Amino acid sequence: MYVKLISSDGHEFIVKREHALTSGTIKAMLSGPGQFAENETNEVNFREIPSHVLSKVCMYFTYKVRYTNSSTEIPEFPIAPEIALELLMAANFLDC
Amino acid sequence: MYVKLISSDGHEFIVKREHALTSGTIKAMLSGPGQFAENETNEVNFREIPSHVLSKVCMYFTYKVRYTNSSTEIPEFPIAPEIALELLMAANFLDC
Amino acid sequence: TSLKPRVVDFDETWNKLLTTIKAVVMLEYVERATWNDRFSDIYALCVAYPEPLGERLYTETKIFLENHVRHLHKRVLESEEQVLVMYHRYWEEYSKGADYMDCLYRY
Amino acid sequence: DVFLMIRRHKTTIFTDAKESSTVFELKRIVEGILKRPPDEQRLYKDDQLLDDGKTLGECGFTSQTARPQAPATVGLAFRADDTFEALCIEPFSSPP
Amino acid sequence: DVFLMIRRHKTTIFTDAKESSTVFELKRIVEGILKRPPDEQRLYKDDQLLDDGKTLGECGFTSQTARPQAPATVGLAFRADDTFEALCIEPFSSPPELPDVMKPQ
Amino acid sequence: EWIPETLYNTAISAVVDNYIRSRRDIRSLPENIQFDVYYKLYQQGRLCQLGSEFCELEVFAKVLRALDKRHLLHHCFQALMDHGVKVASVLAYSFSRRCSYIAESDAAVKEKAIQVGFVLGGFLSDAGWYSDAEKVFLSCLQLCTLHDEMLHWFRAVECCVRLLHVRNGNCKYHLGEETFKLAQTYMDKLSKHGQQANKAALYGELCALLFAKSHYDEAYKWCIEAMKEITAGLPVKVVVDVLRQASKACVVKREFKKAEQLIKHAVYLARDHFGSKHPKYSDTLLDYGFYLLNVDNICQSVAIYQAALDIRQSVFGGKNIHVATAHEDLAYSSYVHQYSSGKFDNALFHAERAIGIITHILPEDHLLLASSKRVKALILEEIAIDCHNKETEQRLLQEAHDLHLSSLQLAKKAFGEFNVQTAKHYGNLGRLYQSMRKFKEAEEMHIKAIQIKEQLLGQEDYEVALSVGHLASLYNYDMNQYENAEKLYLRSIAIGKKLFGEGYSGLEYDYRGLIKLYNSIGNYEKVFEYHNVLSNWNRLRDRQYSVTDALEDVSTSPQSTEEVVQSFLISQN
Amino acid sequence: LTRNKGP
Ligand SMILES: [Zn+2]
Repeated sequence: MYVKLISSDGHEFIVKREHALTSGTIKAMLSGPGQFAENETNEVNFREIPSHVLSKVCMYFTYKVRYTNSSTEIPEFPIAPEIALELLMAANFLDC
Repeated sequence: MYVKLISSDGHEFIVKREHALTSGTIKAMLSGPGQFAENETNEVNFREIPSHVLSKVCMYFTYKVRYTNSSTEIPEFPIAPEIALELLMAANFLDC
Repeated sequence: TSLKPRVVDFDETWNKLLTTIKAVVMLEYVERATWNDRFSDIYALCVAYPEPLGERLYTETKIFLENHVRHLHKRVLESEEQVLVMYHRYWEEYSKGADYMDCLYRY
Repeated sequence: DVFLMIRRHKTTIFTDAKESSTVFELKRIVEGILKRPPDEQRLYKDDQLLDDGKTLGECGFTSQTARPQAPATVGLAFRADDTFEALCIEPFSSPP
Repeated sequence: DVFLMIRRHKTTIFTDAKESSTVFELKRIVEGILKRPPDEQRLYKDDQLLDDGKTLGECGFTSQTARPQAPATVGLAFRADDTFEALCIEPFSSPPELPDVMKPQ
Repeated sequence: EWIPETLYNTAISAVVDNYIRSRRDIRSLPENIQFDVYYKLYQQGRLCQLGSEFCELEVFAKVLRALDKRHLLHHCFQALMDHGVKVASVLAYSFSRRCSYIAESDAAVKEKAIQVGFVLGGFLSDAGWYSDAEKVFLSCLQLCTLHDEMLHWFRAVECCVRLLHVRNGNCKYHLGEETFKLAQTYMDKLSKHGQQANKAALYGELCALLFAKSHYDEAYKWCIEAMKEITAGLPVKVVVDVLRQASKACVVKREFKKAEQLIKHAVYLARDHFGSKHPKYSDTLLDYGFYLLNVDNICQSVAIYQAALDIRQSVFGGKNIHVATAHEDLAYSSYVHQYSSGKFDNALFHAERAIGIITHILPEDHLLLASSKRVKALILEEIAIDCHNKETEQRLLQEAHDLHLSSLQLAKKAFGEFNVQTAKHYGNLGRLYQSMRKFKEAEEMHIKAIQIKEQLLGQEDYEVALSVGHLASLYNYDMNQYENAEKLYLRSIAIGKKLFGEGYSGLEYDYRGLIKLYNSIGNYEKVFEYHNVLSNWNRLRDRQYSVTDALEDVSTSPQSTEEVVQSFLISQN
Repeated sequence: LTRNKGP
């Protein structure tokens, strides 16, 4: 059931489907003919998102799905200074 | 009546002497041992000033001499951004 | 590569997009990797240096959709006495293709 | 809750489990995704051999060092031709 | 008035001329500077010979494209008694490559 | 709720906090991302890091390309101008200097520069920096009138319809006529080559020029022409411009029935396409408040002007000429509304803040002071005569004298001697000298205003009725010349009753003056009958006071374009 | 009050 995020350099980033559906872009790429070829996992490919930032994207997916509408005070996402801008380019493209 | 503003590259810029005395430094370089050149036009070596910027210096000479005490509105000197820094140090050294 | 603005040529990327966009509509099969890479092509056209090609992409997508609907119209109208069933099949194909297209052109 | 980044070579599967949960059900999670028997693989918790039993609470990590925004990585490896391959978890990428 | 840069190989005459003046006066200026006969001087306006009969205004030089700020170049060649010579205007130099700051890198 | 922050919005915070090390790489971002980093720098108070990037033409050009977030851009740009950095003039100088270097380049670079100049000059015109938008549009016009090609006349006249706009707002009316002539010259060259361009925008801006110059007789003809040149394919902004300016030109020529149609259609179109929080919708609200002010519907004009100001304080910030115009318009409207109540606290607050902005962003000799000062010098009058003190009254009248004298000097410098604005300043000075107990100068200024308003505007107009009201209030209540005061009251009541029906506000001032006039000489039958007329006036006013708010009075889609225009044009005969 | 408003 978990989707299959693939980075630019071939790293596999299996994350829960409900976690990846928090981003509208993956919501689009999984739909359409992306849902025509289905196996035990849903494969989505990012040819220009490096692994060091797609890992943080998946971390944000987990962080966002766990802290959705929770009364506990939410700490900020710890974005490293070296990977900020790239993640900012990964956040717009993924609409997350 | 003409001087030969030789640049560092080797491009001689034969400009009028009245144009050359717009700059105080060229006037100084044409005074003393610099005026002893008997071969008509005086050669003013500029081994620190490249040719592409000394050409703009000579254009400024012919611009200021022709546009001095002008009754009409005067246009600004067209100076490229990629040559502006080199022509700034050329304007200080020539005091024009 | 990277998710940065690039100097991209609109013609080649648009042709790669066209080969897939003509198959997204009318329920033709495309490769899942190809469908995923077309999203990167859409993004690259929308962030291209020195001017975004989103205006050109929008104009060419509208032109392609208009041309496809006109071709489909000349395919359905010339066959009378069955325009209802042919229209139904065409509308089913175009509706699913248009939903998948809005998924593709989401950026 | 405790969040994990079970990683083997390129695969970087993201999992979650309770603090009171044990180590064994992690392989149960892996069965429904990687299609592998549970005894076929173990976990390299900080490149060190981990027992099949025990529990995640005293395993060396808790809810404070395994936040969803920065989950703790866990190694994993398979058995290939009657021998077990050593872990080769590569770093994701070098940030620029 | 028209402003020119009479360039031959590396020399660059920053002279001026009237728009109604002819090529003969310009060649006489080059007489007054490089002490060469006008019969040994073929002037090129971007690979185009200027006949001695016509004026500077007719051949293309005007007071708008040859301002004192940016005078318009004109070629020069010398005969040396052997079928003249081709135009060999040497470009000045390359200013340092100052890249566009907003270019993605 | 406690929603987690978006990874886009969280990475903006991380990138901004690492802004210094990544200054060069933020320029290498998509246009939507690059705005959000700069808007976060504005939101974080780092205006000097923001201002070091907005001073540049080409960084600001990509920021300008985010059309949806133009209100945020206007807010942060006004914050930079209030910060101290002169980004409006820096960008104009940078555009002109970088744009004069490509006069001999190919057509592609030239048209790219013209497009960038249109975007930047339109921004500076919407932001209110008309002096810094004229240079941009002048450079654009310079590059359009270089090559003898077909599309260059279109771009040149599109430059000139915006030079005339940024010169009316800059009160440079003497360049406006020559800009119109030059635009008409390029329209002639377009018409000779078989390409007719739309003349609605230029004729509208000329109408605004002539209305500002108090040439309402010719401005009405030019707005007729502009409304004739409205087609269906016009941009909505141009149609709204023509409608609001034609409505202002109709309400000043006593065409109240036409003016309400034009201005309500303009308000509906502005609220439809743009929205309820757009600067152009605020412009339409200002002109609709001008209408409501000029048709005695003062109470709705106050709420309409406050709606215009609240939008202009939202999109823009502090020291802006658009907020200043909204203030000087609301201050006068509140002055009119609370003229009888005497509570000039909000009116003085808006008048003082209007001058506090124009004196900060405009030179001391600009004409835009002459309006605002006038408004303050009205309000400061009424507070002074309401205050029982003599020292405060004398000081406030001296201050109002200074403001009226400066406004009149500006009117002399720009408009001349025989202008309607000069006549307004003369009427205000006559009112002041009536309050200053300088009776001879009061009647001299009032009669000079009468002469100027009668020979230029005409005998049957609102302004001359108000001025004869002032003159005969001086004669009756103060100067004790009871003979001609009767004639001037009869003239004033006749014009007011014929122009605004029986519910004109100045009718009660005229009636009280006439009752005092008679009671000082007897003839108690006149006093009784005119007391009855005044009682009828009070009975009519409170009946018509209960009218719904003017924001929803225009409703949602009551009519349509080319129906308002046709209804305005077919009845011109 | 004796006069009307100001123009
Ligand atoms: Zn600052």
